Amino acid sequence: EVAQTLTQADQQLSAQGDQVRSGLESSVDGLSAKLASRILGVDVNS
Amino acid sequence: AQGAQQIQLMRQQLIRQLRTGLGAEAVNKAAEIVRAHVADPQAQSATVDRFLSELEQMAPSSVTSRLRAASRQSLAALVEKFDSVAGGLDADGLTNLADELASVAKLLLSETALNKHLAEPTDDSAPKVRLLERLLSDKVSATTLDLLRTAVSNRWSTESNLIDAVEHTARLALLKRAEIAGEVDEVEEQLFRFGRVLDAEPRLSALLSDYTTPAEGRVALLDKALTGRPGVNQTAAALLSQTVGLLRGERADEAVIDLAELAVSRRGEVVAHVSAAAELSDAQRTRLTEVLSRIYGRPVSVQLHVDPELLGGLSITVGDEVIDGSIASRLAAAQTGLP
Amino acid sequence: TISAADIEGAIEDYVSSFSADTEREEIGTVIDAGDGIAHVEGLPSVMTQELLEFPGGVLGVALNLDEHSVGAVILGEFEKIEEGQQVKRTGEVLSVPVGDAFLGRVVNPLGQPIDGQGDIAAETRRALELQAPSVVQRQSVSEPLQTGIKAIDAMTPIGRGQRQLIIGDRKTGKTAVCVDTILNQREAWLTGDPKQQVRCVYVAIGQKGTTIASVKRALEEGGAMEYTTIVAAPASDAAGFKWLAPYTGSAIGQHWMYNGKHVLIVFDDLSKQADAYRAISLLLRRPPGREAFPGDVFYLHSRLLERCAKLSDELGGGSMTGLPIIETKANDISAFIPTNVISITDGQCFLESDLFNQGVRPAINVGVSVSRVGGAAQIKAMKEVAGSLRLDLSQYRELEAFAAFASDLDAASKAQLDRGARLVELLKQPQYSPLAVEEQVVAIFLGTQGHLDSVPVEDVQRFESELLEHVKASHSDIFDGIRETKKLSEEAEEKLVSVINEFKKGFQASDGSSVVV
Amino acid sequence: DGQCFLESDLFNQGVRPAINVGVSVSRVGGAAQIKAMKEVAGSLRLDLSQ
Amino acid sequence: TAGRVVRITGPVVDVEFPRGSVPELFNALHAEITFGALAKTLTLEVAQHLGDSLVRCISMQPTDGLVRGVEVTDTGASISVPVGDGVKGHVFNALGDCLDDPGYGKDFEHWSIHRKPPAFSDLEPRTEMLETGLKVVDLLTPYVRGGKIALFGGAGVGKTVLIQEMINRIARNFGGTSVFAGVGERTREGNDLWVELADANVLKDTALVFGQMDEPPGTRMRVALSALTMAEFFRDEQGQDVLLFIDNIFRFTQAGSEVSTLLGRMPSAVGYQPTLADEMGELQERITSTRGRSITSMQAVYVPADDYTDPAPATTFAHLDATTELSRAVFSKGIFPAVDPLASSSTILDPAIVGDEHYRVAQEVIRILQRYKDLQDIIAILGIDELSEEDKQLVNRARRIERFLSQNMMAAEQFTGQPGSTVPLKETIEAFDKLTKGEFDHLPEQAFFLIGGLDDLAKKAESLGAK
Amino acid sequence: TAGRVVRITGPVVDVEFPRGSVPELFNALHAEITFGALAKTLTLEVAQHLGDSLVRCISMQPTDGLVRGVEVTDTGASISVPVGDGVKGHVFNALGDCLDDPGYGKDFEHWSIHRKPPAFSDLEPRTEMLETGLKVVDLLTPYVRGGKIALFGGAGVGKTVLIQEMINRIARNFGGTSVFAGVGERTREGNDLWVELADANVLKDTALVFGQMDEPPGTRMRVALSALTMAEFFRDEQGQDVLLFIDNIFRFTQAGSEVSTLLGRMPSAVGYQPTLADEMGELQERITSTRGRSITSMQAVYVPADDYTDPAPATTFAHLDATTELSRAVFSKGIFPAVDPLASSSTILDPAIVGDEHYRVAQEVIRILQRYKDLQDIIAILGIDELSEEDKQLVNRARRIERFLSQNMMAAEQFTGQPGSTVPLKETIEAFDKLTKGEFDHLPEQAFFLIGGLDDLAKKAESL
Ligand SMILES: Nc1ncnc2c1ncn2[C@@H]1O[C@H](COP(=O)(O)OP(=O)(O)OP(=O)(O)O)[C@@H](O)[C@H]1O
Ligand SMILES: Nc1ncnc2c1ncn2[C@@H]1O[C@H](COP(=O)(O)OP(=O)(O)O)[C@@H](O)[C@H]1O
Ligand SMILES: Nc1ncnc2c1ncn2[C@@H]1O[C@H](COP(=O)(O)OP(=O)(O)O)[C@@H](O)[C@H]1O
Ligand SMILES: [Mg+2]
Ligand SMILES: [Mg+2]
Repeated sequence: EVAQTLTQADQQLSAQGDQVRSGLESSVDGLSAKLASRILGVDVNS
Repeated sequence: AQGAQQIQLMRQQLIRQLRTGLGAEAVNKAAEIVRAHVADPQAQSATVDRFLSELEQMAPSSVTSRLRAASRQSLAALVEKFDSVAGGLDADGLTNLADELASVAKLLLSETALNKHLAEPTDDSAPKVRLLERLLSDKVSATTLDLLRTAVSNRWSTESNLIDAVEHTARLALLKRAEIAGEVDEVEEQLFRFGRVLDAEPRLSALLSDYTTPAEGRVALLDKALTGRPGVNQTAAALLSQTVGLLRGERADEAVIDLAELAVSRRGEVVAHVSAAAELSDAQRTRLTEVLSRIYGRPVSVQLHVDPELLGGLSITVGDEVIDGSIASRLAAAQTGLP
Repeated sequence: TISAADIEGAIEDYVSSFSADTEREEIGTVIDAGDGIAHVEGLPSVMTQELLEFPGGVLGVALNLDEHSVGAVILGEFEKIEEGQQVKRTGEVLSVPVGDAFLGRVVNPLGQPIDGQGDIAAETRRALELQAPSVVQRQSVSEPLQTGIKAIDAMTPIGRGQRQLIIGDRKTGKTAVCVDTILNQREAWLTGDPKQQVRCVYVAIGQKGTTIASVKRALEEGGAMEYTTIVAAPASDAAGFKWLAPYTGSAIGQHWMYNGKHVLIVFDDLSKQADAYRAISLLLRRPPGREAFPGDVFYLHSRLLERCAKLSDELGGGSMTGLPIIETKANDISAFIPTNVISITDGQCFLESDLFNQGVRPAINVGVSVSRVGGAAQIKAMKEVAGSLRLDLSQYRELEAFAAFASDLDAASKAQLDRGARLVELLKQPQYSPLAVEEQVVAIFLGTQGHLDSVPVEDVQRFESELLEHVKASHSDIFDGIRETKKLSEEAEEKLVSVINEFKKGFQASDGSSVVV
Repeated sequence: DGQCFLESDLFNQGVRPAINVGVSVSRVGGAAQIKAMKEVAGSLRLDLSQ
Repeated sequence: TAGRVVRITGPVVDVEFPRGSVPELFNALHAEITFGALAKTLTLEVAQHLGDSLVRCISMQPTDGLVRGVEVTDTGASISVPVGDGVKGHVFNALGDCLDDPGYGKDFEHWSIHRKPPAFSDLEPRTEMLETGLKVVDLLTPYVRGGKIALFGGAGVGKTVLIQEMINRIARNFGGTSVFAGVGERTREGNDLWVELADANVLKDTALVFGQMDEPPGTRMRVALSALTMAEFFRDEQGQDVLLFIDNIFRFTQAGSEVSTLLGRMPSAVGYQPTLADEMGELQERITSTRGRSITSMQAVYVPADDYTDPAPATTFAHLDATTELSRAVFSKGIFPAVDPLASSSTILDPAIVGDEHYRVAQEVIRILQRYKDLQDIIAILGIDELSEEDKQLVNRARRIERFLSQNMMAAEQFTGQPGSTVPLKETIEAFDKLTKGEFDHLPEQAFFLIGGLDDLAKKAESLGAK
Repeated sequence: TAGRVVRITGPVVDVEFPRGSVPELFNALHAEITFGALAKTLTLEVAQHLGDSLVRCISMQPTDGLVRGVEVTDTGASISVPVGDGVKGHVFNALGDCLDDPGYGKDFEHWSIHRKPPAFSDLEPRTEMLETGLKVVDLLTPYVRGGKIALFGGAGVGKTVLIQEMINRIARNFGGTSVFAGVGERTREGNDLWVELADANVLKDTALVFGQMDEPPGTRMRVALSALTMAEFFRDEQGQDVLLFIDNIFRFTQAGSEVSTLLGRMPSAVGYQPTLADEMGELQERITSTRGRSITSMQAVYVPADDYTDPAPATTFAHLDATTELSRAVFSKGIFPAVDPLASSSTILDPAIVGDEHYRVAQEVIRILQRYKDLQDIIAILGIDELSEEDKQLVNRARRIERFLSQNMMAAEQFTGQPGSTVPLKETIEAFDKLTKGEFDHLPEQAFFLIGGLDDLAKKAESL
């Protein structure tokens, strides 16, 4: 029973992880801009 | 319970994997964004100015090595004697003295037996001095005789240190005549440029460093290949030719860099190899020199080493200590600092 | 279900606070590298044992400080080192994170988890070379550390704060003894009282990874993994990790011990650490001595093992008990490293292949095994019942040559022989089956009070177990009395005798012989 | 590919050649013998060791 | 940007490169020997960075005829070998060059022979018996499917014969792929194994990688890594159970020692390299099963001078799930396979895995044999008549048990003309239970020598005039 | 004039000094580790003059955290330890620092730990016996005054109680003091000994010097010299009889071997330092009698692999004057001290030294005990009744003799209320002469446990 629960949870979480990867592809621009602003020492809009 | 725990562990394993992926793509996009923004020269200048401002807020710090005690002390004595001699000798006599000392040094290097006899530590100075006159009492001028007598009257941990000291004295004489000419900055720049090009051309440095071949051939090659050009200081070329002629078991570009370091140390400065991402401005150059002097106290001579990979800031390195303001270093830190 | 709020939260927090301002760094350059050693010119102000960062996230330890360069031991991925690389000095000596969050986790000698279970929250950091408790910061060892093994707990008792060496040839059961101890600590853990709980640290030096996984699985089965930490330096790890693993385990245990907790630390095994340290020393061109070891291998192990101590009540009363393991070859305890460790530790449990093959398991040679702490590490009931075991066993081993001549033996000597046979059968114990101290007391009481004289040898073990079951099933008050008073009262003794007699009336020997009276 | 161990104690006992059967061995075996010799001497070495 | 040879001393070569062009550690360099008789292309492996742009390297071929100053070309990568299903049925050398069909596999995918071991979180202990049909092995040191098995023993005690027996018994009907690594062993044996696998129809599923004892130390050092890389590709990429046979792994260690002192590192105890345990650990830890991916590895471990305390076998012992220790004393008695039951061990010989009856019978056999060993000297001096009656019975039982532990192996017919036999595990357990209970105490001990199961025992006893 | 660190290789430190300020060999130098976690002051003992103003030194503390170039100061003298009556009742280390009370003894007179033995002309040529007052030791294995006694004993045989007894007897009878030198001392056992000596109230009579397991080899090598220096002050300056305890001397030898290996010296046979015999002589030759006063030493000796021909025990036994075996059998029989009367031996049990009557009685006792030992196995396996009548008479006499070899020790007072006893040597001789003659066989065995002379024997007899 532990093995079957493990495999079903594995497949479901892999599916939802791919879904969350699709979902999180959006906000990358803002985070990358924030990081570039922090490293450069001056905020850059792009 | 362990099964549910395994579910939770795998869940957060996936969460960590997704976080790593998001961080990687975010830092890659940030690298691209900074690369796009840093193309403008105004961005270069702004980054350098910000790094200068950061340095000005940096709290001031406070802190040849291969010579042992006896050799180092004897070298100190030899340079002490040389300064007194050269002060009265003046520039033309300095030229003659440097040439004579270089010839004496190459003779000593050639005659291993004579080097060993003059190098073995001894209590007394009368025998060594007496042999010095018996060898070259009249061949070379009095100043060279006095300097050589002082050199051999002291103690050296190893015989090679004697030849090193004589070569150092000759280099000091050439540098002193350059100072008399007043074009010291010119020779500094020429020596650093020659060191840079020799380093960038390891084939030529290796060919010169082959001391097995005759010295005359190597010096002729250097004259008619690299150091002989219309835009070359005569004294810097003379120094380079002297060091290569006397070179033995030493990296050529390293020898040139040592000449440059000694030349800057003549006035007490400290060489700071500042590697910026673009040519600096006069105001920026002066500000950088002043801030480095304040941080390290002693006056600093800044040598610029332009490079594109730096992307900004200044990757200063002085005295085995580095202040790495490089933007590329910041990108590396951002990438590697991710979970 | 993986929410997308935390995924973005982690990265946004990291980037928002990515303050990477500049700082002055002392630099050096790799001038040569080979066999897990790198020589680095520069770094004038580096300290002995200082951690050094090489490019690519590689780490080394400055061990040889010379006027020319610094010889540093690379702690992993040595193949990335190249001549000319820039080396930074962290400004710190070796240190490891420490905290309660290291329970249940597998880490490497730097404290980094390798079980793949995520991060470990560190309560603080601790340097690996902090000095041991001074001669005036300790108190006498007086608290039993129950291993659950009758042989050790009766013949070579281990007290809290003691260093008991487990020494023997390969495949003699050393790891079994150590894991049995770790499992036996489970009831103490469940008590919840820190004055009874024992946190366990298992340092695995040089073992193949699947062996460490097997040990972890065994600990999981017994529930010991809730109070156990494993510091793993598998065979594939750099010699630096193999050399540092016991010190990492010791630092974690010391953090627990200085806060009033009681710690049991197992080193499996110190001989592999000594081999790794010898490798490093030879690669650093340090002078070799006997067996090519450096001049400070004894110092290595002695400084490691002197940190296991019983602190005085002023410092918190905590303790750390060491169970170093030593593997001998051809039962040669006079080799260099076995000699050093035998000198360092308080007592020794000598495990022998011949005893193991003879069926004596655990294969502890009670003749040579000693515990210098002795009765101070035993409860009163155990000290009383086990008092006669040593002499009985010695006399039996003397008389074993006369096994077949029992007619010529005087009554007393034949009684000695038979009692010794029963007692040897008594000390046997199956793997992964530690016994509570009260159970051990009752079993030893059976053996030494002559209650086994009517049972055949071949049945003794079985008899014992069944009796221990019977009591626990129906007369648990004896176990209570023993556990909560640490002594066997007269009324409890007589009740136990009556219970034994009833059970004997009930017991069925293998051959059908009556074991009554 | 095997060895013929010769022992002085066997030599002095009269066993000439002084081949120690128990530890001497050929790693090719019957492949290096004709069929008849392989048939007659199939297990001679094991017989003598026993 | 090419280096030049500066020093040549046997299998070690120093190479000077231009500054900034120094090859990374373990990079493969090429040098040319142009002497007509010995003309070839040396492959050098970068072992150390000596400083001043000099690198010390280990040559993979004899350096005979090499000249100081010749051009050394850096390939920019480590020694790489072909990987894929195409390597099955072919014979390769340590460098990945096919010997049976030269030129084969050059277009395949290539994998570096230097690889990190699996992460700890991926390791899963293996407990599943691998029945072989050998009484002694199946009873006292049961093998683990997916686990690590070693055959220890001195020179010429039967390691190679037992390896061939296991190839016959395990690899013949194995579903997945087999990889055999001849590591510093005899070329004749390699050719014999090649022909035997081809004739048994097993070659098409097997990849052979040979570095013989006649090769330089570098080849003997890296052949194991090459074969292990092929096996690792099969385990990780193709996803099928793998059989890995290594003979002899000790040679790897020996090879390193042969060059260690030439590489500038001070010798350790018994003349071994200081890095003995670390190199062995890297190699061994690469040889393992991971969760869901199985490699059954069987290694023959030479034991120098029969000395089991030697650093090499002593260090190897820690890496094994099951060990079969072959003994010179058993060999000299004529007992084959020359297994020392008292010294051999297995991690799955416990009642949880092998069952209560198997464990009980094995323990009883071991106890009887240990007592017999203890009484052997007394019997030698005082004679057997001075023992107790129970000790006499035990001695008779132990002699019969040790005879019955011997077996006529399939691979041993060449040495005896007697066809081999296979005994099921249940029959072995029952037979040894009967032996320990004294059921066959009446039969002559010679009836128990080199036979199969109980039916063979009855037939041989009848042949000797007993029932 | 201060030097600076040049090389650091474990406990070995190379130090460079100005041209004419090089420290003398064995000088103590002070360096500083400033790193907060490991901050300390390193004591470096100068070991070699490498030339060119460099000296190679052994660090007495771990060098972790030490930086190149840090200042090294020369103290101008070798390791010095405090001396005087004020060191008694206190615990010091090899460097003279007080452990139980840091800073204690810093104002005391300080003596260099490197001293020569008494001049040959100043040595007391004639061997003398030390009248301890214990029957077994006085009779069977007399201790040489100013000599060396090996002590052998496993755990739980009363070795600590015997040490306490020796401290008590030297303090009480001879008016002397004791110095304990724990070489390679386990910290747990050092703490236990400190507390136990405090409990027995003999700590005031003893000075403890501990060089512990976890210290680098240098301190473990020099701690014996430090304790010897304290004892030498007590003898030569205070004019006292001193008893020096060394535990374990083999660990002093092993620390010497470790230091020699660290300094690059080629090992001699069996891996020991080339100067093993010279080091042991430099140590043991300072333990002697001179000017009427003496240092007597009782030393625990470890024998590697039980091989008495091993270089370390072979060298040590060249200096030992007596040997005292503690037996678990005798202890289990309740006889205290649990001295094995047969294995224990003394090199002055000779008619030339102890006299004819003493030697005769000792030999008779040894003969009786030996033949009883022979009968032990027969009695155990076959029973006593199997023995002859002469054999049974001898068994009775030997049992009585071995019980009378027990004694009520002063140290035993704390455990059992009865106070200890001192038996004059002549009384012991006459008592054991009577016992060997059978003049007490009629009395029961119990009368012979833990009593003193014949008066106590009689009085306890009328108590039975
Ligand atoms: N009390 C016991 N009863 C039965 N079998 C035991 C017992 N203790 C250990 N064993 C078995 O003995 C074998 C060796 O045990 P273990 O691995 O603990 O020994 P070791 O000395 O640590 O071995 P190694 O040299 O492999 O590290 C294993 O099969 C283990 O199951
Ligand atoms: N099962 C066996 N039956 C009979 N003879 C054997 C058997 N095994 C080995 N031998 C003999 O012992 C020799 C050594 O065996 P082999 O495995 O080739 O050497 P090693 O033990 O060095 O690998 C064989 O050549 C063979 O003659
Ligand atoms: N003469 C004696 N009288 C009473 N008790 C003793 C005597 N001798 C020894 N003992 C007891 O026996 C134990 C022996 O331990 P110890 O003195 O430490 O010897 P060891 O150091 O050899 O173990 C002590 O705890 C002590 O209580
Ligand atoms: Mg183990
Ligand atoms: Mg073979």
